[PDB]
Amino acid sequence: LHVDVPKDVTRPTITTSDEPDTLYKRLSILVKAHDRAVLDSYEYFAVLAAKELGISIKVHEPPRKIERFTLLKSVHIFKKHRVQYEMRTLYRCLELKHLTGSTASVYLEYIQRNLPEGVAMEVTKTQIQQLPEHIKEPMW
Amino acid sequence: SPLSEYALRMSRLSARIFGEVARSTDSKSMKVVSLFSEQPLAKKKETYDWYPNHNTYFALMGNLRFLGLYRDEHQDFKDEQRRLKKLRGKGKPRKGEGKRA
Amino acid sequence: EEIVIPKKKTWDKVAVLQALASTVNRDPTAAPYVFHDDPYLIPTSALESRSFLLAKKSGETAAKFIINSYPKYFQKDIAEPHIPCLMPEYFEPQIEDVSEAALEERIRLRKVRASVDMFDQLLQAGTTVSLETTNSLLDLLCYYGDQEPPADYP
Amino acid sequence: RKYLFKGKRLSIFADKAFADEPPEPEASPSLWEIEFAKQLASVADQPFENGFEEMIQWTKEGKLWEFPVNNEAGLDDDGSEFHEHIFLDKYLEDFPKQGPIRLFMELVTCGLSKNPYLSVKQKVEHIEWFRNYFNEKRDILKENNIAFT
Amino acid sequence: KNRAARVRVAKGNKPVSYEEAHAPHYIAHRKGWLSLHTGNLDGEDHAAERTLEDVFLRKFMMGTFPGCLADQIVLKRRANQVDICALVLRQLPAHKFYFLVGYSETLLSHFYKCPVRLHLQTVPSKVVYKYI
Amino acid sequence: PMRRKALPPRTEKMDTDQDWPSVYPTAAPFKPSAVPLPVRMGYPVKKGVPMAKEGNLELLKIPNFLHLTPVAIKRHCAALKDFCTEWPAALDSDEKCEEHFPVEIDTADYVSSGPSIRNPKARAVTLRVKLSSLNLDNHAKKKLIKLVGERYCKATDVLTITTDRCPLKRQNYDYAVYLLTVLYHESWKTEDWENSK
Amino acid sequence: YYVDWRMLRDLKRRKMAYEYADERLRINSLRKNTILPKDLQEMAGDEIAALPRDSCPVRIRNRCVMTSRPRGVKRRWRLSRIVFRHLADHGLLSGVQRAIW
Ligand SMILES: [Mg+2]
Ligand SMILES: [Mg+2]
Repeated sequence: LHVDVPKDVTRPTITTSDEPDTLYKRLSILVKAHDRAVLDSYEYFAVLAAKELGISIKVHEPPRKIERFTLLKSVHIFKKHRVQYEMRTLYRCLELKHLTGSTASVYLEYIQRNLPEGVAMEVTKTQIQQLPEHIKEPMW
Repeated sequence: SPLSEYALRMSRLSARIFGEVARSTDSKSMKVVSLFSEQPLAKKKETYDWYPNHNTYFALMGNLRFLGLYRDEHQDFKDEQRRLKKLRGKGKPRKGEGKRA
Repeated sequence: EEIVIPKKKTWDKVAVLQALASTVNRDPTAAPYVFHDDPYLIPTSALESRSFLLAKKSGETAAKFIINSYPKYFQKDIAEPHIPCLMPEYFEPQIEDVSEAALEERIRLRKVRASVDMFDQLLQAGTTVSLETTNSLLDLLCYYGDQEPPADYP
Repeated sequence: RKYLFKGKRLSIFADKAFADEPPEPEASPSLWEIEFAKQLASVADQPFENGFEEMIQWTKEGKLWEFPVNNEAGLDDDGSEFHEHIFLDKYLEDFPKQGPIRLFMELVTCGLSKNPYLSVKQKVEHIEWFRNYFNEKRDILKENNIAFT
Repeated sequence: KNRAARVRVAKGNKPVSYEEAHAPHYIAHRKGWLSLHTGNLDGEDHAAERTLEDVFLRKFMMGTFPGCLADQIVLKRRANQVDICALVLRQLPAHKFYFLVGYSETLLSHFYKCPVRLHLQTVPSKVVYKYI
Repeated sequence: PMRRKALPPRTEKMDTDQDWPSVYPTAAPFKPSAVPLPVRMGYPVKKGVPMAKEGNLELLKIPNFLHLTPVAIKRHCAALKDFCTEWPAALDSDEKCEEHFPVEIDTADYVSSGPSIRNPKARAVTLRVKLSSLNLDNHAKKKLIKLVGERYCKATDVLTITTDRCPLKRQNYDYAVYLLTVLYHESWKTEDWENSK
Repeated sequence: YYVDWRMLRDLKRRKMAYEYADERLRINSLRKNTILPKDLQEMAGDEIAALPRDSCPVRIRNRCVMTSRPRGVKRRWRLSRIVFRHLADHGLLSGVQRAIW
């Protein structure tokens, strides 16, 4: 828009509660896809998004898995003649560190809502909390 | 090696805490725990919902064809083969009036 | 020594989408989002704009008619969580017995003539009817002025 | 001159020292109030301006999943607790306190505690079934020297 | 000789699209996949249900747009959203497409209990990759 | 009854200094009439060039990132900053975290495409605590290590409690915390039969 | 309409096994142990036998959902080898390709 621009855009209401926040020591995001190029583009979007919000991120590529199975090519007899099929799974692991519970929800929503078709995520949150108050003091 | 009293009494204290079988149970009697801890084969969604509802698809699409919102090339092909076959006198006989009396 | 943990912020389920929406502005070279984004399907004139939307509303009503008329084919629910707004609707009373409860159902469904018949039948028997229930009937009749709610069907 | 908020007023009413004394839902929403609200929404009802506004509406209607994804969204097993699922020996009080029936029900209740696919109500039904089963077989049990209830 | 999904040679007068020209061994090499979901990835469930839904969704669009489909449809699943991307010939009037889009979306959203959207790109005529 | 004519593509009216994020606000399919780029895709025929964007099924088959561009992502995250909360500065190291927060709770989420959001693996929970963090007497630590069996790792001195028996994640989480409390309190208790070791 | 009468019989077998799953579990648990009197086990051995034969879950056969083929089926997709190859060889299965190596 050249001349016609919003004046005071409405922004969502964020209210700070009195409950303490979760503390995630680690947060591993394992994305899976049949296509390597899609993971490269998603890895760029996720690393850029993390860096813009202040999150610390690292990336590595777990070894790919190829599952192969054999089928019978003909409809009837001709046993020795087969057709083989495979499904390839490729992985990109985004290991985040030192996240509060509010930072991990907004980030995961933003990147989960933009998860391309054919891509599956496996978030593995690792929370750190104090000891139970009963355990803190031995009681007989 | 054998399990001494301390070893055996510790094992029972552990099972009691972790909700495991506490007594000495034969392999045969451990199936009762397996039967009641695992979903039976007939109760799994893969088993009872193995098939799509073939009645819902066939009925729904047939109704849409009669409403003019779906076109079944396969049915139109068969509907015209029946028309031509009936003209040739090879149509379906009426029930109870077949060639054999 | 004791660490200070930050106080967790909270927001509505749609809050994140609302924030992302605020960033984007109207596309000056595109037709309204309702209209299909294809050169063949973009409304050239103002008459086509209304016609294109009325044809869309007509197709939505044709589907809702089929879903509400053959509900048995639209009853399998495979959505977790369950989506209430994607289930067939039922508007006809399913309580057959003639009781104050049955009248209340018809009033809830907003049927005017059927409710009057069951109210009169209740009076014919003489069974007690609550003043609050009798008011729910008058509300329906007074608001719709004794005429069945407007609707469109074959 | 024509000041919008400077000048004489009707003065029939007085300043509302008391405000909204009667609650808004004085009665359950009537057809009149339920229908007026539907019309107020239509006043500001405009079509979607982008895919974000469409997704927001689906979210408000439950059509679209909420994010971040929760695989147990809306899935509460009657608001139970872990101790309800795990400790099930309270329901075996009717059964003999010792003997073969107790030994068997111990194995039954051990499996039920390790069952994540059943609710507490369903697990109790399995226990109740055996209670009635052994009651019917009182005569066979007595022959084997087992006394039930 | 292999016959699977192979449009055979005639006398150089048979138009074939890019999708039709390429035999099965070119899948993942020269041409991609028409459906993209997460059900065939490693350690994923509900492949059978995604595959059955696709078979139906393709027969539905063929009948609902008879003679108006220039190429096979592309199905894209994101979260619980379904997206159908079809190349459609410009045969029908414009207002008729708006009817079939509203109808096909509402009907398939109340049948599979998911939000379904239809994306139509209109072509002047079928695109010919090569004459074989 | 003249046939309808298609309008010229709207890319023609697009300036080179436009606000592209506004053009593709959200994930959409590739629209050759809205993407102002002469992109070509397709294995070319001999003496031929790759196919053009219009009527290109291959470009439609791609999960494009047009909505996610470096300009959009930076503008998006700028709005999303208000949501984030600051990590406590004191916990600048992993060792510092173990001192004040010795208990590590592992929970897993799964995101897939389909009508159902349910995955059986989401119920499982895993608690990890180091025995050094727990206040254990020489007697208690030996009793704790014998009861837990293989859950304890001598090399790392970490106790691992994995709970998936309960249906929900909030139940499995509360159960592992319970298992720790009973094991700790039981370890301190001394039984008469223990003197016969 | 289902594909054939064989698929129809299978569907009924799958729907009657789901109804009798809890019952056949509770009764069969009384038999798969060594802790209960053999007289009770012999009587439970006949209560399970008296249940209808279609409740037995070993009478279910996995058939192609689209052609009702009893053998050649792949359990992950519930399709026969012939039907699977038609969808795979046309690019219609998401992520399935030919195996060259
Ligand atoms: Mg036949
Ligand atoms: Mg068999």
